[PDB]
Amino acid sequence: KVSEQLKCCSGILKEMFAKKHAAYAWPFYKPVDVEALGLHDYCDIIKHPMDMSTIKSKLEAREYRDAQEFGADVRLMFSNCYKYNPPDHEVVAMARKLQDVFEMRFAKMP
Ligand SMILES: COC(=O)C[C@@H]1N=C(c2ccc(Cl)cc2)c2c(sc(C)c2C)-n2c(C)nnc21
Ligand SMILES: COC(=O)C[C@@H]1N=C(c2ccc(Cl)cc2)c2c(sc(C)c2C)-n2c(C)nnc21
Repeated sequence: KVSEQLKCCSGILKEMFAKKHAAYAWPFYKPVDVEALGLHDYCDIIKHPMDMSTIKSKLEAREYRDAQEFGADVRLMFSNCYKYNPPDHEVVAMARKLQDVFEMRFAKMP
């Protein structure tokens, strides 16, 4: 039950990494590099950074006890982007497009 849930979660994350979504998913592939992006206050505003590669590692290390915990990290990733950035910036529009994909697949899980 939990194992099939987490298998479905791996499938959702794999789709989020797929080329068909790459035009808007790519900023979320890896942890935010605050030095390269010059975001001097990012760590003060965002207490719990999250990204898709971290979620992938946590799935492989069986860190999620159920699909709810997986979904919470995905939504944390998007919420961090909404919290840090102006609402009409491009990276927020990209986050919203990727979140459309996530929310649809996540809702249709068994
Ligand atoms: C200069 O960076 C910023 O102003 C914020 C940064 N913007 C961006 C960003 C992403 C795409 C565009 Cl077109 C413009 C800015 C960003 C990431 S991660 C990453 C590799 C990038 C390039 N990001 C996330 C996730 N949340 N905020 C950002
Ligand atoms: C001149 O800068 C602005 O108008 C706003 C600034 N835009 C941006 C910004 C980021 C990405 C793009 Cl494509 C356009 C503007 C910005 C940051 S931090 C940072 C290093 C940059 C380049 N930012 C954040 C976070 N919130 N607002 C901004």
